[PDB]
Amino acid sequence: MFAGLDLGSTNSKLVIIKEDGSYTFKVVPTRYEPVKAGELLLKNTGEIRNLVVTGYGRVAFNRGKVVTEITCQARGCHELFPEVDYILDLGGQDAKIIKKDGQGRVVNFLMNDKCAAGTGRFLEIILTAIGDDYRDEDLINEENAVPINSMCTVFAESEVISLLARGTSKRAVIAGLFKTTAKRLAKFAESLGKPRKLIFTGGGAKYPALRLFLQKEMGVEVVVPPEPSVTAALGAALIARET
Amino acid sequence: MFAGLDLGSTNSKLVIIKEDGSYTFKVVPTRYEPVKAGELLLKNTGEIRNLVVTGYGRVAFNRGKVVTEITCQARGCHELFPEVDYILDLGGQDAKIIKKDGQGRVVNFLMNDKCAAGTGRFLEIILTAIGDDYRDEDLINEENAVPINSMCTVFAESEVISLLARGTSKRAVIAGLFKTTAKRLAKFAESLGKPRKLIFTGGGAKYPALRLFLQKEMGVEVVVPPEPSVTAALGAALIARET
Amino acid sequence: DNRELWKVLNVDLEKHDEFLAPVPAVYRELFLNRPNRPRAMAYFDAVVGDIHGIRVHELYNLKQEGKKVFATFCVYVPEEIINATGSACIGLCGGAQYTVPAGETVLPRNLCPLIKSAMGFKIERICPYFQVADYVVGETTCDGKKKAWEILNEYIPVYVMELPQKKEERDRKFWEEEIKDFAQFVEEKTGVKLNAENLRAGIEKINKKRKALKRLSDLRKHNPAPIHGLDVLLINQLAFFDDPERFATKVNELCDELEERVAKGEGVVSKDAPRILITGTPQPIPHWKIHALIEGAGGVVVGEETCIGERYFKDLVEPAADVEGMLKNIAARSLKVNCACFTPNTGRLEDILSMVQKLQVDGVIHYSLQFCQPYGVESYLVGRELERRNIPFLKLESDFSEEDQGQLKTRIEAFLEMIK
Amino acid sequence: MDNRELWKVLNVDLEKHDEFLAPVPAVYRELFLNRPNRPRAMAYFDAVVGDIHGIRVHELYNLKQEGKKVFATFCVYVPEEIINATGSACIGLCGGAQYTVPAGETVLPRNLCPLIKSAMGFKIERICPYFQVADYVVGETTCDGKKKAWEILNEYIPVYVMELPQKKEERDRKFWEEEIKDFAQFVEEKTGVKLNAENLRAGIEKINKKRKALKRLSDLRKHNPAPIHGLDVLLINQLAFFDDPERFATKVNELCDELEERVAKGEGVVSKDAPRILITGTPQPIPHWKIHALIEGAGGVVVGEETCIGERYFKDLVEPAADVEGMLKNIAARSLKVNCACFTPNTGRLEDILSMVQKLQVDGVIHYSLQFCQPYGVESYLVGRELERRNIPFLKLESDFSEEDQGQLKTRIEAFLEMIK
Ligand SMILES: Nc1ncnc2c1ncn2[C@@H]1O[C@H](COP(=O)(O)OP(=O)(O)O)[C@@H](O)[C@H]1O
Ligand SMILES: Nc1ncnc2c1ncn2[C@@H]1O[C@H](COP(=O)(O)OP(=O)(O)O)[C@@H](O)[C@H]1O
Ligand code: SF4
Ligand code: ALF
Ligand code: ALF
Ligand SMILES: [Mg+2]
Ligand SMILES: [Mg+2]
Repeated sequence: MFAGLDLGSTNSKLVIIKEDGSYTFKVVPTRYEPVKAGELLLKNTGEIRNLVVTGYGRVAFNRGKVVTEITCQARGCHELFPEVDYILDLGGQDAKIIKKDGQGRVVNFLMNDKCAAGTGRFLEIILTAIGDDYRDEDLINEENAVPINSMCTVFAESEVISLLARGTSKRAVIAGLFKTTAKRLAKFAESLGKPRKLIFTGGGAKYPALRLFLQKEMGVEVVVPPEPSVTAALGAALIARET
Repeated sequence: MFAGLDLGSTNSKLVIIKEDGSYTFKVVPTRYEPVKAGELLLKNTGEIRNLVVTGYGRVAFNRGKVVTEITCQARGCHELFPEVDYILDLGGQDAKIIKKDGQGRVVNFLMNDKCAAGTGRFLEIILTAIGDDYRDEDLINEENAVPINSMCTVFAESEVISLLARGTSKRAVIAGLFKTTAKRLAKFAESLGKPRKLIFTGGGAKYPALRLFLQKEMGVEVVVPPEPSVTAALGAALIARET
Repeated sequence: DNRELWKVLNVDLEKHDEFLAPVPAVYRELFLNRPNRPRAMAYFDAVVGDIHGIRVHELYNLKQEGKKVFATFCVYVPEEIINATGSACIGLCGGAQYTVPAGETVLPRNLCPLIKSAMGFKIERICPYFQVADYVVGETTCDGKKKAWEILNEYIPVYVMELPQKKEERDRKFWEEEIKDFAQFVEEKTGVKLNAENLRAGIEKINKKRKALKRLSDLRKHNPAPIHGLDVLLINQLAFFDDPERFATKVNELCDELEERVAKGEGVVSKDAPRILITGTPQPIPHWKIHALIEGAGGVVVGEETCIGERYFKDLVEPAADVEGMLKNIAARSLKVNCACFTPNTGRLEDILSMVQKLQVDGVIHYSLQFCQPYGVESYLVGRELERRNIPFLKLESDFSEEDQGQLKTRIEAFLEMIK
Repeated sequence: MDNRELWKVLNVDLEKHDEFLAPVPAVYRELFLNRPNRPRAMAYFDAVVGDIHGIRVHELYNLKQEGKKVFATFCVYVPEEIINATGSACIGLCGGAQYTVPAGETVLPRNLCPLIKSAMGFKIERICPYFQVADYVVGETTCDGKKKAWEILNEYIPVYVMELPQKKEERDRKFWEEEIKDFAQFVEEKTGVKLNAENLRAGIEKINKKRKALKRLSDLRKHNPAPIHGLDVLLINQLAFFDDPERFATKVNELCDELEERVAKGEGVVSKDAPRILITGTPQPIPHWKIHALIEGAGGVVVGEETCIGERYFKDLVEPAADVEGMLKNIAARSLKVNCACFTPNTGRLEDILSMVQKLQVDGVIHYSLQFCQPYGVESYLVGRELERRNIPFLKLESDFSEEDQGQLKTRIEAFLEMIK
């Protein structure tokens, strides 16, 4: 009945809020074609009264109210965690720190600088290459979390190559990447103020070691939505209904 | 038999030269584990009387005489083209421009700066992601290549996401990436003096569009070895024989 | 005609065609197809349409008459002194990504695009203005420019004015002496002695151009905004290339039209659209991207706190009866420019706060070019002060590559959404 | 807990300071203590490193207890001579550590020179006992990043900004003289010690002596086989900015004596045939040892450093003058001899480079400058071009404080060493 479509760089997500207040969600990879991904997600949806479209593909989708992922993520996370004012959203190309008020509206925000683009996609890529045929639970107390350049994914990739080229463990490099990212994202998530508590959402929040390292660095509790992929799409759907 | 083993960022390559002077080669992906790849390569090759190891993995592979990929590349390219003084080697992580003399000796060289790292791997990643249903026939026929930022692969990825997000054709984007990569590499291949003739080698020289676009930017004759992947390994093998 | 002129200037004709080929389409999309633009934009539209034509013919003809063409990159170089002799002063700050790879043949890639692009224009022989120039006047401002001049001097004679880094009494005297040394240089090169009459006339000509641009800036305080900011940016950009007398006449003709719009409460947006102040680095032609994205999202840019903008035209030279006094007054005028290469630079913050109030701004977008360290570093303290005054603030950076639109749109539009 | 009690009194963040320090002994062990053939007289400086935040920091604190002051500086242009004349201390706090870079980036761009970001971070995080004990920072108007960073740093510790000219003509020389006289007044005001002929000459002799000892060690590296590894001399030049000038000079001179004995017996640290390397470019503050460690671990020996932690620091001595006015003028002229890339043109630096290639019997020049260092980054073009015209092998490197780009730097350095074999 009320639809929010989040056409992200990496994944496209659809939330449908029905008349009874319940909702359903679907995720599909964007595959660099958000128009196709949105049509596919809306396939067989039913009769929609209002649609809000967000994410990168909002510039191209030829119907729906357009709203940025910043405003949608604030609104969606507010539905889940009204009592927490700060949101860190890690996607495939952007990082966002957002501060929302008691109504879930944006009080302030900050996105990554140009040199910090692509963190999530780099994590996705390098973890697939050097595997993680271990389980997340083991990176947490690694003795050697070798420090890796925080500058950008180009510099980090260089160090990954040299570190594995000389025989450093796969796990130790994996642990090192998560800790460096967590340390950078911890500073990032303080940019709008020191949160008493932080919501960590987006697909990047689905790396349990990243959340644990971030929480240790920040020194406050980090809550993750039950499905962090779809929180921005939920916000879009809520805006669509409100509209 | 004299063996050259190039344990690179992206691929590991083996050249074996007999007394005849004929040679065989073998190539396998490095998968971030150069030692494994070198082990796999050397198995069942028959006993080797001399070995030169080059590439990122050269130290960790505790066998043979270690020689840098700059010196090996000049050697193996000298065998094939003794009359061409300049060599552009594009691999997965590094780009290299080499000036050698009439005897094959390196007289000067230059490798990419830090922000120019990873050009080759990015092209592979991107071509995969955008696939190429398209034939390589086409990228030369592209009348609307879109110029893509030449700073680094982080800024280039950001633009790729923006262009596809708004409906730019993959062909326009792919053609633009090669063109921009050709333009930067052409200027880069002149850092040591403007060549009258250029050797273009490495795995990067296997992209047909990059060859054509590079030659057109250079404005001079470009020659590509029969097997650009293995010319550094051939150099190592020619050095194992000489040493 | 144009192509024969470019040939005599030794322009690389093929690279120049390649550089200019995409520009008409962009201008069509960003300017000509945008509705409700003032009729008086027609002059400036025609200048862009022949951007390397009639003005470059004028400059070439001035040289055949014995006059000179001086190329500058900073508002601190005294246009008044050049124009006094009847020579031309043009500003050639780069704004094009096309020439950046050529600039990187001799410059670091981690450098301001403005510098790299200008260097690439001269190296490839792509720009008829850079080709027709006799001299470059550089200045010791940012690190990249200072050190670039040493390299550029191999391609074209560069005279380097030493601008100091503070604005104390010692600094003001130092700059006075630099201005008098430059005056002598101009005299030598042109063979035209400065006297009271021709220096007064040069001051008058450039004050007239600044006054014109100040008149246009002031009209933007009205609600609804009578003109889109992107059109004003274009006009401020062309100030650096055009004949100052004609340019001032055409700007003043536009202002007359805008006054009639104001009188009738007509504007290019509704009164509820968010009014945006841009602050940071100059945007040389054709670096239109940030204005275009803001106003395409429904904002209206109502001022630019930049040197292609307010910092260029806000301060006029005070008159004096003799050359000595006029030269002191020309030095003082330029030192009113609150550039981030000065320390401290608190006056710039005061300027931003004053503009917020005079222009009734709903949000401030601080835009600085990638690797511009003076404005990049200074953006921290500017943001901190605007925050504690509860002025919405968005910090943006980019380079001349046009295709990072998606990233910039999300940040801009989230900001506009927030301040509504 | 004598050192931890002092740090607690300096409001050091004790937790982060231990985590900063925890990795260093293993590095030092690996790059210094376990390295063979080092002079016996390295024992002093090895001891300094071993307690890098103790003895000296205690001395500085005790100096403040007596009413003297601690001035922190970031550039060789700041006249150590005037500070020392009053009895107060001068220390150089250029950053050399990745640890503090994220902290510095809370107030600075990430694409800025790591030297600046690391120093900013040390102060912000309260990591550095030297920065915590310093009374004042003296900042200079050199590169863009430093000049604008001072405005931010002043919120944490008072910053006096000296304005250095950007050329070296007569008007610039007079300008710099006036800035030195302004600075002298500032030091007199903050210390309560009016300068006079006695204590200003005394201050000059004390720093001239330190500079002279460093010059002496530099000249001894001209011998073949090299009597000392460049990494040990880098360390010494780094510690010159922390240590007591008099004690430091004495211990450098003791090292030179031992090196003369090495020269007298043809004793060296490497073979006759190892590549002899000149480093040129930006200063390498402690503990930024990477480049030297990589060159010399690849079989080369660094035989000179054309940098401000190196030759540019100690080449020029103050000339004597009879009165205070003449000594201030001479102090000003000494520092204006330093050929930093912040000046235009900077042709002296290129003459120094050529002179040292000849005197130190250099086989290759490695131009190393820190990422986002724009003055030296840009000037690198003309420098390499003129060394190319003179058939001097030349390799341009760049890096930041992150240690794990070893693989990339090794291949570049080693291919250069192979090229000049
Ligand atoms: N199992 C997984 N597979 C793929 N990506 C994952 C996985 N776990 C976490 N991620 C992270 O999720 C990111 C995408 O998150 P998402 O919020 O959908 O991105 P966007 O909204 O930018 O399209 C990837 O870049 C990756 O870092
Ligand atoms: N069909 C292909 N598959 C993979 N890579 C290819 C192909 N064609 C060209 N390449 C290019 O070759 C590069 C690998 O080059 P190579 O010289 O083997 O690298 P290295 O020596 O650095 O390990 C890849 O990064 C890619 O850009
Ligand atoms: S390579 Fe890294 S540091 Fe360099 S410009 Fe790109 S993102 Fe920034
Ligand atoms: F669409 Al994204 F981070 F790239 F949310
Ligand atoms: F190993 Al490579 F380019 F990364 F030759
Ligand atoms: Mg997202
Ligand atoms: Mg290779």
